[PDB]
Amino acid sequence: YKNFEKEYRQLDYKVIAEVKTANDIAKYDDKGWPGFKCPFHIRGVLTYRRAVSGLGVAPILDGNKVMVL
Amino acid sequence: YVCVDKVIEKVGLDRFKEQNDLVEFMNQFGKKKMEPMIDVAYRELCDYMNNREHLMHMDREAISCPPLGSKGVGGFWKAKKRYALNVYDMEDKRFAEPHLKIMGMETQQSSTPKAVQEALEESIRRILQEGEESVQEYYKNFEKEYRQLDYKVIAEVKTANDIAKYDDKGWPGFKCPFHIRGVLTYRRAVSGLGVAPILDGNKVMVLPLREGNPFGDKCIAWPSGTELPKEIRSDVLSWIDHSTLFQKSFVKPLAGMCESAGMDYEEKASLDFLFG
Amino acid sequence: MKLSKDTTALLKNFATINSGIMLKSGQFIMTRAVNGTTYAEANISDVIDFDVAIYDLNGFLGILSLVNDDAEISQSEDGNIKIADARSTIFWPAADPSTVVAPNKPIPFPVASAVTEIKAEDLQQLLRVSRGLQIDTIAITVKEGKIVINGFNKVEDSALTRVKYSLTLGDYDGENTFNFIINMANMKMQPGNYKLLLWAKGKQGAAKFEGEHANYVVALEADSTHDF
Amino acid sequence: MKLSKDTTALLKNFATINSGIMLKSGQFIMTRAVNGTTYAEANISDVIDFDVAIYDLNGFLGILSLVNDDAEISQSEDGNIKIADARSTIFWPAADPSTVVAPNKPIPFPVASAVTEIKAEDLQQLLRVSRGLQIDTIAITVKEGKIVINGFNKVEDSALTRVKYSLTLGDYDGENTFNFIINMANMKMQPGNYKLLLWAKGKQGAAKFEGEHANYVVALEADSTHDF
Amino acid sequence: MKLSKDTTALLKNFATINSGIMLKSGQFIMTRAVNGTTYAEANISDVIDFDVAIYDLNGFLGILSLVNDDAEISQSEDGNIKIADARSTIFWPAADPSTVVAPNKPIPFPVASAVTEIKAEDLQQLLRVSRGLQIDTIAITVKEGKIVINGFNKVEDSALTRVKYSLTLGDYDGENTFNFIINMANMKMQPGNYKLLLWAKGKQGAAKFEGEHANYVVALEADSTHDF
DNA sequence: ATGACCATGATTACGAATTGC
DNA sequence: GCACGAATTAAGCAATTCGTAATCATGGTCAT
Repeated sequence: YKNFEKEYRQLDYKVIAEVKTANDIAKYDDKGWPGFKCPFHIRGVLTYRRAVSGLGVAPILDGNKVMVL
Repeated sequence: YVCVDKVIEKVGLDRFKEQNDLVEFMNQFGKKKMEPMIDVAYRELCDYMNNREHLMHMDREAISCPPLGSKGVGGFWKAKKRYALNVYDMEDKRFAEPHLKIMGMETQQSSTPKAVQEALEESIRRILQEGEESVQEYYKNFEKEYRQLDYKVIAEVKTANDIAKYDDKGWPGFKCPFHIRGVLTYRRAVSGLGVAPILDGNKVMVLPLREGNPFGDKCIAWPSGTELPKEIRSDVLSWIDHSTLFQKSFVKPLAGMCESAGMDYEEKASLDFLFG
Repeated sequence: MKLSKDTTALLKNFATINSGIMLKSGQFIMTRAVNGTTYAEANISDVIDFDVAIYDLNGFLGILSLVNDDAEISQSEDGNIKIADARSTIFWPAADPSTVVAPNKPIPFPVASAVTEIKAEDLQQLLRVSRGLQIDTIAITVKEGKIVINGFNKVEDSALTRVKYSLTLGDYDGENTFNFIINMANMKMQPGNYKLLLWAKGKQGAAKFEGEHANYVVALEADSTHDF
Repeated sequence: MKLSKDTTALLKNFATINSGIMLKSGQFIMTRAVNGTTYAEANISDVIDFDVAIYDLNGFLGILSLVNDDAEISQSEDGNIKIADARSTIFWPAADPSTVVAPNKPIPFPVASAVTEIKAEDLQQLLRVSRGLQIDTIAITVKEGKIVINGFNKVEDSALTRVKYSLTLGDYDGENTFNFIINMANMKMQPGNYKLLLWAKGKQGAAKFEGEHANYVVALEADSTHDF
Repeated sequence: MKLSKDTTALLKNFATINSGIMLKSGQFIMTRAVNGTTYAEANISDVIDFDVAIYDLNGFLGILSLVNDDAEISQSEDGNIKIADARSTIFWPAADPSTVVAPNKPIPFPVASAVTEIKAEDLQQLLRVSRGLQIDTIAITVKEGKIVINGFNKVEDSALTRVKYSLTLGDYDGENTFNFIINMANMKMQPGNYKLLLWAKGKQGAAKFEGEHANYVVALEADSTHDF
């Protein structure tokens, strides 16, 4: 446990990232903001989508390797 | 619907003489200026994908404008497809009087009494056409008048099922529903008085009670349409006078509209004018 | 800086008006409610070294009162506040200046339309009956020729029909008749003598309770009616 | 009408007995439980000049406690309760007598099957130990020529076997064999040397409680056994 | 039993440490925490003639408070606890010794690797400010030749590196630098002058707080870095 | 002086909704 | 969906997230 805690922070964030499937990218949220009860992953999905408005990156496609942090 | 307030501000409100001048300006502005722009900007669509021919039309279906000189908002949105507009001209038909046009508001839902909906629609008419003082004074006038109607029409109705799940000698149970608590208290009130018992599956009309009522509970329930016994009729009327229930019926929608209308109904007086 | 017990008591009373306050460097301490219904001012012998945006005034004063009186309060290296006793120190965080709602400018309360005086026990009795009679509204009025106080329960009587409580404030000299309506929730005075300065204009107005330690400024409800 | 500290304290005890109360003109004041298990009577030091029905007694007690004793209590212009001193004035509505429950007449309690004396300190010790030990039942009996009181909780001891308290009242002279069961949800008194007069014939009886200024009556449980 | 007021306070402290205690015969008492992270003992001035296990103490303390200090407590004939005052007799249930968590023999504290003297006011100030500064552990260590205590919130710093509140004790004459750590939840001592005795060999370690009344032993943690 | 009582966070539990196997 | 048709397999929930209440520790102020 102590060794794993030691090496947990220093490693790359992708190999600890909880990567999941984006199923309902628009069913729960009202308008960008997670309007109704929002799944843990969908809140992060909309967070990143609203973070990159005009940043020139391809927005999320459903089923992508979206990782929730 | 496109907001055209900027052009009206640019030309000037004071130069007009009657509201008909305002509507006539807003009318001919679309035809002289907007309509040819619509035609050219859709012909550019026809050219973009080199389609066959241009067939789209677009004319001023409705012009919304506040009454001339009045403080009135003159129309406001609330969310996707819930607006309100003091429409003055629909399909090139001048209206001698303002024509109210609303959709999606909470003014037509069946769960509220007819007086509640009429008051909501009058508040809409004020907040659109009349000024703030109008909506302010009407709120308190309807607050005074609102308790001066029958108790049964105001009170809502719910369906009670599985009473035995949520009863312990009449007291509330685990997450006891409002109707269940009310009906249990009612059964405790008139036990053995000969009235028809209230069982599951029957649609029952329910209203709360103020704190400190002699029944010991903040609810009451009895079969809908039916009239409760006269002996408990007096106090239940006296112990619900000027209740807060209409905050759950009329004040909440009124706030939901007025907040989006850039106004507040009950004047929140403070020291802000001293700070500046 | 150096903080004395009377200043701490004044600060604790001010904490009920708003959770957080801003101690701008100087001698004039002053705050306002989060909703702007009331404002408070005071002048204390101790001066303030620098502006700090203390958030939990209750917690800050609670931890402060547990150490010696002559504890020294100064800026820590990270921007927080350091309070050092003769043998120990405590590091209390200082929040961002923005998150604390503070009055940008001290209010120069001008000359009032009417003046009067209230004794220390009157406020105690008034607050106690409001706690007991569930009084929701206080009305400063003139009855019989004397300036008097009336108590109401808006929760039930929205038209202030039943005068649940009455108090004869004192003598009136003038012809202006008024009903100043004030809330109980915004009445956060501390016990003692007070000097009431009342002013009305249009639909609004103010009342200032001047005291020997701190002064308060309170607004009037819409039901207040003035007649000059 | 005027009231004193002792009168207000015993009125507070009466409020613990019942929420509402009746005030007959004079000195002699009655109250009884809603179910009527217990009754209480007091002769106030003052004199009552009107008959009134009171619903919320505790609020009245708080008001009369916080106000000066020189304040006068009388009937308001609308037939309600008006409490006015030289400074303030408080209006409290009087409830309809139908809604409240009052005793029909005092119970003379002519005969006393058993007579005993209980000290204030022993009574308070019993009260506190019963609160600590969760005792809701007292059995008063005589063993070996000694009047004793035993604590019992019928929830856990319906057979009345497990004894948690032994309160020896004193010495008994006689061959009468009595055991009376009383439930804690009724009696409420101020600490004072007190007299107890038990009586029970067949299935009907009561216990009168004599104090230096006030008296009570408690209906004995039917399960009490009596051989007189 | 003849339990003095000081003895009652000591067993109140033990009750805070552990709900159930055993009164071994003599003039000595001891206990340990339910999870076994804290030990305590006391050389009381009252004699004990037999062993008895009690599940709850706060109620027992209240019952002892109701009666005089001179009441005699012994083993009841029905396998319970009998308390006899000048008038009153009290029955208390007896628990099985195996059903109560308690140590076997008194702790022999090893040689104090470090010695410090924590004053009453400083320790009590630390305890009061613990809740204010939401601290959950404290590190006693060496800084510029002084033995000091620094409070750390484990929730917002798992590495225990963010100072929030620091208090000094006195000069340390040694080069054995170390950074101990103590869980604040185990600080359950009566406010007074105590002696800080630190022992640590390799992984094993402990601390002892000897007051003029009793003695406590708190367990160190594996995160403590010590070297002598 | 000391807890009493009321108000305010922690903690637990369960209905309700939804998707995951 | 007209006009049936001729053959037929996914079950029932484990788990999370949220809201609202219910109960429980804990502090502020008060009669004492």
